[PDB]
Amino acid sequence: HLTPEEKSAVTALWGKVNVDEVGGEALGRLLVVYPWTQRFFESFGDLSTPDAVMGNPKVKAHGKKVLGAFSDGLAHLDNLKGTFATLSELHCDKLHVDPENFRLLGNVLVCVLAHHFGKEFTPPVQAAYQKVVAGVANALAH
Amino acid sequence: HLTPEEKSAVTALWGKVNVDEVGGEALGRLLVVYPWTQRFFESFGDLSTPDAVMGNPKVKAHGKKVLGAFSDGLAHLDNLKGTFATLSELHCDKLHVDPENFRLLGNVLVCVLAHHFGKEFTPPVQAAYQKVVAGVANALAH
Amino acid sequence: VLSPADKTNVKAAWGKVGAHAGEYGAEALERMFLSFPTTKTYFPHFDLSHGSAQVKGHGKKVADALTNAVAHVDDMPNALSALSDLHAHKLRVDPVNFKLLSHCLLVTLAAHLPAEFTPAVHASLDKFLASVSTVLTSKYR
Amino acid sequence: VLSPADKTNVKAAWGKVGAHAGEYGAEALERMFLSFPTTKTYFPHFDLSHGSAQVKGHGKKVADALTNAVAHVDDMPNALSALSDLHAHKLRVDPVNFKLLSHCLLVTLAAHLPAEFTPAVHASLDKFLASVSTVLTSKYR
Ligand code: HEM
Ligand code: HEM
Ligand code: HEM
Ligand code: HEM
Repeated sequence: HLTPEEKSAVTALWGKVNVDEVGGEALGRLLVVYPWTQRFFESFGDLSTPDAVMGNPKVKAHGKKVLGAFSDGLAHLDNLKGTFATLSELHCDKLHVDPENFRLLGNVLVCVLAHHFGKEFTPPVQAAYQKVVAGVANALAH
Repeated sequence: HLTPEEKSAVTALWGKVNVDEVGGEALGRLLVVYPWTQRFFESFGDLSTPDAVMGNPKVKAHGKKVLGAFSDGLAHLDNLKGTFATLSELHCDKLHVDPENFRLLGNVLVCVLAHHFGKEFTPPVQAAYQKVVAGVANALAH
Repeated sequence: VLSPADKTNVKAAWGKVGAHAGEYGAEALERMFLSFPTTKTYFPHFDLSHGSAQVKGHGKKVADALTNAVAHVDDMPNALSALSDLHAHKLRVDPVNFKLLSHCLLVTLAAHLPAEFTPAVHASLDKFLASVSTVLTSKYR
Repeated sequence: VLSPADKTNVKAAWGKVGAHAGEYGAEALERMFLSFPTTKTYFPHFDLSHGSAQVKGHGKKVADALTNAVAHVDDMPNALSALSDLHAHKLRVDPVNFKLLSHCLLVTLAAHLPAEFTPAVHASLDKFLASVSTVLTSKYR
């Protein structure tokens, strides 16, 4: 559950996110900082350096899709379990991602937004985004 | 979800558990092996040695209550969320136990049953108990 | 284990924190009390409110300890031996809470030092903060 | 950090495992494949069935490595340097899975060695297995 003021502060900041960049930045950071995550993305080519990972065209294009799903989550913030139902099955049945990795990606996203927005990512906006990213991760766990 | 064969194997072994001892053994082992858990039990007196912890009369009496709740869970194994509803609030509102500690206690219980039953705690009976103890821990998390 | 390159990344980024370290420590504590409100039960006699002086002074203690741990990155279990005693024996702080404060420090550094906070530096800072959290919990009974 | 008493507990209990160590290793793998079936995706070309000879021989490799790590408990990062390379660089095994195998080893030892598996020994074995899991993951990129 989020307060009206939280829902508003969340929405106002997301409107200012670059949807072409922020998701690949977040996914590139997960493969650099938590390198066992690269086991799931071995078809994306070379991931053998921070700079290889952050310039991979396949990492950029997949981060777009993940940021899109986070966006779909923010539009449906009172019904996350039903929003992410199909995707939950996709990360469990086909290829099992441990549910602790969803928590790691959401914290990486919070760092990428802090990095972008600076002194506008205030301790209260972070507290609202943490509620959102925990929401998404629990919704995605099977 | 557990198979009929799992439900039966679980029930047959629990019938042979000493309800006066196994719960204090499990709770005593959590305070020895994961000592930050002692922060929640500072009214139970002295906990400053494995032998102090395992002879504390207050640890034995509280392990009886926890084993009783696990027993209530096994009787209602298809409705754990509603069985443990009141207790979930009790471990969150009054005194916040992180939900990862519930996972640690359930694994300690699996070790105590293995220790007691020997070559009767076969790899399949353990797999059924692991499903039960994960059930209880997710039911208890707020 | 910290690489010589991790040690260089950590030393260079924490060098830029400099004389803003007490301020960064207190913002990290404020972020953690706000986002993860269960963490407030370890500080029952503290005024934990915006602009609080008890949190400003604790933020400064935390950041001095990290400045010390960067200076002694090779012998941290020795340099942090008395903190390890306090957190594991006297305070019985649950290890999950060290991950929460580590996150809040990285968020603070990302918001203040955007040009220093590259993916390589992010990975080195995460390793350093996990290694500090390791020593501070490595004790207990 | 392992106490001299942890080192004594670990050395004495693993001493009693003795010539039953390959057998205990294979029971630990069987328990993990049964209870935690996601762990089976690291072994896609193994016959992972009851009484399997591929699992009997792997159980023996795992237990030899622990016998080595008990013998070199002071210099485990050195003794386990090539295992750390294989698990973190080549296999990219997620750290959660090391906790699962550690649990299955402790359950095996509790079921086989009930008089040795006291609360003090339980605590020392948990510390030792977490320290082995630390070295085997301490690498990665
Ligand atoms: C927690 C937030 C995450 C979200 C919102 C998310 C979202 C998505 C979406 C939208 C897709 C594409 C679905 C499709 O077009 O069929 C996808 C695919 C995938 N995700 Fe995630 N994901 C998340 C976390 C993770 C994590 C933590 C991992 C593993 C470390 C992971 C691994 C994958 C993989 C392997 C695919 C398939 C890639 C391919 O072969 O094309 N995801 N995810
Ligand atoms: C996961 C299974 C667990 C179960 C089934 C369980 C069950 C119970 C039950 C039945 C009570 C007594 C309720 C009453 O009579 O009012 C209780 C109380 C309590 N539990 Fe748990 N519990 C569990 C785990 C934990 C864990 C992991 C912790 C902390 C490490 C914990 C800390 C407490 C404390 C502090 C009390 C109150 C003790 C007192 O002051 O008397 N419990 N629990
Ligand atoms: C990088 C991690 C951390 C560092 C470097 C750190 C450092 C310190 C320092 C330097 C002190 C005060 C020592 C003194 O003045 O004698 C302290 C005290 C304390 N810390 Fe931490 N700490 C960390 C994590 C945590 C966490 C995660 C918690 C709990 C959520 C916590 C709770 C406390 C408490 C309750 C005190 C005592 C406060 C007082 O009354 O003065 N610490 N810590
Ligand atoms: C105490 C923990 C562990 C120890 C001591 C250990 C030890 C070993 C050893 C000695 C080898 C074989 C080395 C060789 O023959 O060259 C090995 C290989 C392997 N291990 Fe582990 N391991 C541990 C945990 C794990 C875990 C948690 C997983 C995954 C769930 C895992 C998956 C593998 C795989 C996939 C291989 C390669 C298998 C093959 O094709 O031969 N290990 N491990």
